[PDB]
Amino acid sequence: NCETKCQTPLGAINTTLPFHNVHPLTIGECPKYVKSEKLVLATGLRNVPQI
Amino acid sequence: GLFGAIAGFIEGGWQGMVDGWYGYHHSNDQGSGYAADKESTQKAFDGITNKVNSVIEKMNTQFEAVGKEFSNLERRLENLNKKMEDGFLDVWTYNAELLVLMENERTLDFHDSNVKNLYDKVRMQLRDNVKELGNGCFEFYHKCDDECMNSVKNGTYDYPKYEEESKLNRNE
Amino acid sequence: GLFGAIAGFIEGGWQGMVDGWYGYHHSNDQGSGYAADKESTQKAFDGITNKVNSVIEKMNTQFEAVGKEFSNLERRLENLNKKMEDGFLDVWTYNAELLVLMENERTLDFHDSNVKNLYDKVRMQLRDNVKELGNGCFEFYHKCDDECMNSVKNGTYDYPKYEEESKLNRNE
Amino acid sequence: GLFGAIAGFIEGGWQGMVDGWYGYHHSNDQGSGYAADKESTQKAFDGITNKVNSVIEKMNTQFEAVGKEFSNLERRLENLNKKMEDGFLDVWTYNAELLVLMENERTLDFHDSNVKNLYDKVRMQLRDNVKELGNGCFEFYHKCDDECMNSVKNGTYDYPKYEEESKLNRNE
Amino acid sequence: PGDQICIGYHANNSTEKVDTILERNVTVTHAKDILEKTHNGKLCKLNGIPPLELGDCSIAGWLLGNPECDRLLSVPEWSYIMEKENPRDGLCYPGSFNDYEELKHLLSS
Ligand SMILES: *[C@@H]1O[C@H](CO)[C@@H](O[C@@H]2O[C@H](CO)[C@@H](O)[C@H](O)[C@H]2NC(C)=O)[C@H](O)[C@H]1NC(C)=O
Repeated sequence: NCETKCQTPLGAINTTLPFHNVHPLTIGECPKYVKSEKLVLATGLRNVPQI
Repeated sequence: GLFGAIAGFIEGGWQGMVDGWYGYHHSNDQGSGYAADKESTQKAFDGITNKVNSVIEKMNTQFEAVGKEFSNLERRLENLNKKMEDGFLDVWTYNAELLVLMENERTLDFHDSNVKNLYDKVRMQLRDNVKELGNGCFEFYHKCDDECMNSVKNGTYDYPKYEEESKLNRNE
Repeated sequence: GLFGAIAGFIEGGWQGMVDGWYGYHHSNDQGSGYAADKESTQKAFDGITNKVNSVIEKMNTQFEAVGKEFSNLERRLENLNKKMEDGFLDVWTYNAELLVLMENERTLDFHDSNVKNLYDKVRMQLRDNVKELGNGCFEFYHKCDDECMNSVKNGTYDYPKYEEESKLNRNE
Repeated sequence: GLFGAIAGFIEGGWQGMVDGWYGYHHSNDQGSGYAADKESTQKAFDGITNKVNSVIEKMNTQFEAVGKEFSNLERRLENLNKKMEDGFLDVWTYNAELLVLMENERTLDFHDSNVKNLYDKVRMQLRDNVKELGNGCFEFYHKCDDECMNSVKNGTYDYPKYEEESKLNRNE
Repeated sequence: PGDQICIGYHANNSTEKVDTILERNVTVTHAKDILEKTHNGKLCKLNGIPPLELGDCSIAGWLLGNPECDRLLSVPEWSYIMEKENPRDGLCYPGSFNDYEELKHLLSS
């Protein structure tokens, strides 16, 4: 009884993120598929513990 | 880092500044506390947002693979379809992971440059009226109170005005 | 910038130097005027030309799509042809736009490094015989006339020779 | 270079240090010789190995083309197969050559940053107890023997202890 | 005795970790995850319009009116078609279907 804007054979997707590792074959307005495990964008700087 | 500010002399960072990314705190007998730079932080923030909006939107168009079925006398065509779609997935995956890695490293060193540059910007201002401690802090050859601390911040600390008091005040 | 020279202390640039990209102008009672560095400018120019010839020729080979027609029972094959050619156009388009962006940024910061480095190169030469104004200009603790200005340019200003006049000349 | 250390002031390098990538040699009446930095060299080595293992393994998956035969009524399909496989070879070839070029340049400038940073790290330590010769060498306003030379190396040369001898010792 | 002014940057409790070419797992103040790893494990309608489930029937079995495909005799509009890998009910009388795949692709539209 669920509804979605993006569907894959394994399940549906609700996401604002412009990518997924889930399944190559999709139907809808969907984020782009890749084979990556992790995709992580550095925004801030390195963490140096205050010493 | 690459510009040597972070895990260089500054050696660590201050949990006590929530005001933005980088900045100062001072010891005035008048008063002491953490205040962070408006202009530099603003600039860096803008640049970063531009970097993420630049990447995430550099795949707007990008390969999307939908469906297909072939007979058992179509085997070559099937294998070709597979090799192509797989090939492109591989390609865009590489493109993505790599771009992320680069933009990451470049981002961190970017922050470094920001810091070191802010520092050098202060130094080239106050230079001979103060001792550089080498720890990323400036010890005074006179008193800059706070209004004038904030004049250091705003970028004009009025050098020659405070020149003499420190000129004799130093040596010893 | 990234090395802090441009829109850093130098704060702007001189329409009065057409001689090349970066350089100096001096105040000698003897004379004053704009003359720009031969070696640095030469180097940067060479590096840049190498960068553009390196990019434009990094697509020499690159995907070119010509023609095709399919029957209405060929629909899958047609769609596959379309998805492939489109896919590659997308790929090379991305590759191009991105490479341009990077090489651009890297080019600008490159110029920065050139400038800041030239400066530091002068400073480490003349250092204690002059005051750094912090604006990207060197005030003299003695007179360097012009021959010797051009000796600053050529890279040997003969420090110890001019050492003493400034050694006593400074302080005050 | 980009950070101006190499083919900048340092002007060349020492065949007499096999101990690692960069470091020092000193003149003590006590003794003189080449010893290279443990921590910096270690760091750079690690970073580099991470870069090569990062590239060579960023093609682990990557396009591999095997075989095919078509009839003479299959000519379009053949041409499509050819254009695709060729297309991908071109793509991965570009990706490889380019990545190598970038990572190369970035590697060299990386070494530069390492050097210049090590230098600035020394300077911000010993600063007013010594004259910078501008050649990338530090002349002494006192004697640091060797234990304390190695204290310079280990990062604490104990400034105030040696402050006074040089404080009066300098001038002249 | 004196007056002084330091310079420095931010820091927090963040364990958030990124990578780079030069440096492996590295902890930073802030980061964005650009990858979506999760799904609700369900098959759903698509913008209010539900898919057509072929159940145990193939496309052939459906269009041809295989008796085992019954509820499919009349069906409303669909957002997409759910068919199994190796559906049970296709051609009950053995046979062949010409240009089957071209037809299914036609159905994709
Ligand atoms: C898709 O995700 C959004 C965001 O999580 C869901 O919309 C939210 O629904 C919850 C619960 O009703 C509300 O508290 C939020 O205010 C909603 N946010 C937004 C932006 O709409 C939505 O339910 C999800 N779609 C489905 C059907 O699962």
